[PDB]
Amino acid sequence: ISKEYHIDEEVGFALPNPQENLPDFYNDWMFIAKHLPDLIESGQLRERVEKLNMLSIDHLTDHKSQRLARLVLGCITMAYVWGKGHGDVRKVLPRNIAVPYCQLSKKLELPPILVYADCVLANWKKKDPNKPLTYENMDVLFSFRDGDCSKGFFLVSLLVEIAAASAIKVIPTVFKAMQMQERDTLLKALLEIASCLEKALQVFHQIHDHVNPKAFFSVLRIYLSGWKGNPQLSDGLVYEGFWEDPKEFAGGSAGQSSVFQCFDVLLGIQQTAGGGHAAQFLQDMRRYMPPAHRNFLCSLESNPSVREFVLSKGDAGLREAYDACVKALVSLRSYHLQIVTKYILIPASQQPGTDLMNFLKTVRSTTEKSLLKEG
Amino acid sequence: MISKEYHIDEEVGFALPNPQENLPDFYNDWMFIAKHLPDLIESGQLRERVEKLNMLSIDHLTDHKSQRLARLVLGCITMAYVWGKGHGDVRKVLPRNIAVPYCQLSKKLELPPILVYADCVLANWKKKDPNKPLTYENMDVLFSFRDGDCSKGFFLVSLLVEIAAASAIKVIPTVFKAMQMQERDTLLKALLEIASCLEKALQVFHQIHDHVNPKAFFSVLRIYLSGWKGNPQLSDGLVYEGFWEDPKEFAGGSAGQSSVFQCFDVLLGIQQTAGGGHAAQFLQDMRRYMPPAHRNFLCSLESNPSVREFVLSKGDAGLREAYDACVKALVSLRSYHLQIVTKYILIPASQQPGGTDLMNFLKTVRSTTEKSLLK
Ligand SMILES: CC[C@@H](NC(=O)c1ccc(Cl)cc1)[C@H]1[C@@H]2C[C@@H](Oc3ccnc4ccccc34)C[C@@H]21
Ligand SMILES: CC[C@@H](NC(=O)c1ccc(Cl)cc1)[C@H]1[C@@H]2C[C@@H](Oc3ccnc4ccccc34)C[C@@H]21
Repeated sequence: ISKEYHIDEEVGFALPNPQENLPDFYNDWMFIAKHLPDLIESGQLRERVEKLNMLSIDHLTDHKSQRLARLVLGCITMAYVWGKGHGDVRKVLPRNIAVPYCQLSKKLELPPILVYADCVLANWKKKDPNKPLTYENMDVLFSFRDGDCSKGFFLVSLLVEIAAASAIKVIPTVFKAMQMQERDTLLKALLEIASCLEKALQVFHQIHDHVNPKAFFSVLRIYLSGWKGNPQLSDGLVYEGFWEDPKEFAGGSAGQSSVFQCFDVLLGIQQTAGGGHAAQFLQDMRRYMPPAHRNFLCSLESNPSVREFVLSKGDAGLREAYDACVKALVSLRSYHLQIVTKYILIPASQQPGTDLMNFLKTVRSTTEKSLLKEG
Repeated sequence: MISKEYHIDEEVGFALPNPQENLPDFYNDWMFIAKHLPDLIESGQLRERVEKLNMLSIDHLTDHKSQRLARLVLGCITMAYVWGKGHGDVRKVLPRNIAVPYCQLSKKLELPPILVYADCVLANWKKKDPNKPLTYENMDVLFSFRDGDCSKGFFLVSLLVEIAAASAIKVIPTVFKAMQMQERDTLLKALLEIASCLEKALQVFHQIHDHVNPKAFFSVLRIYLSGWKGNPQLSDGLVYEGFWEDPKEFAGGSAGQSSVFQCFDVLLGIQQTAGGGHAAQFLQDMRRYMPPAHRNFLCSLESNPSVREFVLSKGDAGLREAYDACVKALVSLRSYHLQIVTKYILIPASQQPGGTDLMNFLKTVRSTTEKSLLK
């Protein structure tokens, strides 16, 4: 894989060893971002952001410091917009934060809202660098509220991204085997991908130890929410000093994960084909991924179809191995639907989530229908 | 210099070189209807003739050129059938005999089952005399809808603009090689060469006034190019009988489906698809209405390093001037397009007892182009 796609041998689409501290110049951003639970509870978040001077982004020289700054400002933005998460909202992001956040956003080519790539892919650290990438040796950099289970939700997502990284590095082998007409290597490679996505499902299981349904639904979900098709901000958000009209941007989503999409693309499971809402949504989320990763996806599409290759050969072993990859994705979707019932639907029904359920039902359905032989 | 997998011709660029006029005998029934659309629509014979067709297999369309002609054929028939005489009586259902093969062929070519720019411009032409050049006077379209519809003018002037732009497309490898090799003089020359062709392409655009009449365009041709995405006349889309039980929405023909309309923006790092705006949304969506080879090309352009960041980093007035000349030439093309939309859509509409949408789209594209100036 070309290093120009920003994919790591070890952590895959995750930003390897993200930067924790910014330059001292940015101490005022860092303070607020580091103390969102405390500032929100004390009712001083909106006051502190308003007392900020407009800082230059020019001292953010490298990619990682720029990415750290995006996480910092995106979390501050979510805290500023949503407040205590009980309906009192702001519809104007002040210039002192809005301007540099948008400057930095345009430069990195992400929209100025917190995305998956901020709060999962850049939002982590090893505790001891020598010790391996395990939950106990890891931690998130930023959270919204005390008891929000943001560490669990984000790190468990990150660990799935990492798990899937072992499959990602096999992708080159697949197209090379196709180009070379090397059937045995193709078979071996597809089995290895299947094996890696199976492992990734076991990593997904860890969620239950680190996230409870009430804390996620009643708190965390709120702070990840966006302002595209949201009654609370019908027309979107005003980035004072940068854009004159309010702009709409979608909130965080698993559809923003590149591993959530790349294996569908690999296997010719045409998730973005046809006019359907799920397809549209999945394509739209490419623009919420970093450009290099967005580029990885559409360049996978430009390569020849693994599916048509496999369909044409009259080779049961190849078909089995292709199906094993597909089956593994079905399993990941099914497990996700279970997680959506426990963490969204049930909590919702108790008060005096369905779109995500149906979205995932469609994604699972499309995945399952791309099997060559039934699972 | 440009890979053949991207289906770009050196002479005609994104246009299908030397398009096919006649399909196999097996499809004489498709061809009779398509070649006589003016007579069959006016006389109200069109719909019955389509209705009495037998469902032909797409297996006998062997080569890409014949496969593309067949789309041009079925696409026009589909618009005729849907819109009829263009007076408001429409068909919410496309019959299985035509719909099944059109959908099967569409899936095969990775295009949606609706007439697109690549059908009715890039594949809808012939030379009168092969020995004489690619000029309006030596050329003809293959299919029109109605008498007096100016489809010759509208389609061929679009094609000639595509062809004029082809001169610049072949310089794209020079640009990327020059960056990689750190060849400043080559890059300057290359950018100036690109700006020269886009300036030329603007003068080719001026011909539209000689061959196209506002009334005829607005009241006749525009109706046959309309699709069924966000259209009050088919609110749920069209039923493709036999293929889907539910009606699917698809957008009508558009300049945003032209690959040259998009590719130089990408080249020059103008982020027309950035932000969550409507114009950016549309341009991305229209990539899936381009032939997949051309869709891929735009994707590989995106994935290459930024010409804009290169010119900006270098601190070189000459390079900046040569880059700005390319941007200035794109601005002029959008400005000219807007004047045409005023003449051909806005004014006619004012006299009649989504022109504003197309104007706003173009205004957003022009604005974004202007903002990429360096001076
Ligand atoms: C708490 C965990 C949950 N996380 C989120 O939903 C999430 C949502 C918004 C944000 Cl801002 C951050 C995280 C879960 C991760 C891993 C999950 O992986 C996958 C699911 C389904 N299919 C797949 C096919 C291939 C590869 C991975 C897949 C998606 C997502
Ligand atoms: C009647 C002509 C007009 N045609 C159409 O709008 C048209 C619309 C729908 C269909 Cl089904 C067929 C044609 C015009 C062509 C060439 C026009 O080129 C360009 C405009 C603006 N900017 C540009 C920047 C770079 C390169 C080309 C550009 C676009 C479009």
